[PDB]
Amino acid sequence: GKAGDKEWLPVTKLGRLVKDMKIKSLEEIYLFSLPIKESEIIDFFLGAALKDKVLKIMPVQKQTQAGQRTRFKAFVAIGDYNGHVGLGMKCSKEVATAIRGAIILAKLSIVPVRRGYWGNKIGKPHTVRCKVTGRCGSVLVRLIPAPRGTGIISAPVPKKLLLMAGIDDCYTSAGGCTATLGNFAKATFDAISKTYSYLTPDLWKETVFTKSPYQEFTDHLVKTHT
RNA sequence: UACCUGGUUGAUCCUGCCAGUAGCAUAUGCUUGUCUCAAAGAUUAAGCCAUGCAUGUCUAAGUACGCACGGCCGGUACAGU
Repeated sequence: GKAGDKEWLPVTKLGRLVKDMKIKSLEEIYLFSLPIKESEIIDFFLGAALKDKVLKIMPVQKQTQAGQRTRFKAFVAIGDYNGHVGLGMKCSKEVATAIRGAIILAKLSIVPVRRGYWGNKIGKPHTVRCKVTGRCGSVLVRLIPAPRGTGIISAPVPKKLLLMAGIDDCYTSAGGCTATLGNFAKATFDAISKTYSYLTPDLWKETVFTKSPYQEFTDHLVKTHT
């Protein structure tokens, strides 16, 4: 060879524990609900199963005395089929740059989904935990559980997101405008997010509590480290 | 298969209709090699009709002098068909 690599040097505390390798799953991060700020952290644990699916590339434009001025705004989905999905929108003066700007922003906003069973257990979840909703500006979706082998029955736009989530079988119902897909996709994304925030009788058992990764590994975060 | 997509603006988010989509049954266009199943003058004029046909029927057992046939030998109630 004659060419090295050097990629990523964290300037963030959370980034430093991952690069020095003390955190070894996303599940640690999420349990303390820490901010994520660097898009390499997510792409280190994953990035070996993340795909992108560019939904729309939509023009928008404002008005000035010299005429039109046009910016391109594109939406880009991201997700592995193991239950982590995310979504981002971004705009720029040119097309390709806006797409690549959206793939970064989408990595940042990745969240987990909680899957469950129709009513009888047989191992390996296949549907949504419970009947949930999510609204974004008078578009809404109502993800309703479904038995095995019925597939995802939805419009083409949410059929992307739910498929990327790894949710196998679902029924949906929409209300209001859905031709303004920027709302429609965010409303789907809203619905899948709420799954872990829905309290179920399962979760009534008490959580132990444990000290933060920041707390326990603080001796490695002070030597010269950020 | 518990589903949507295009269109009011310089641009955005709504309200709302229009158009797109699929099945079903009537008509119609164009095209048609083999097999099984088969709906068919209802929609309008319960308007009008040539011609042909669509309800007849006898057992040992209601009535046989058909001069019909037959008999064989006829008639005494009197054969058989």
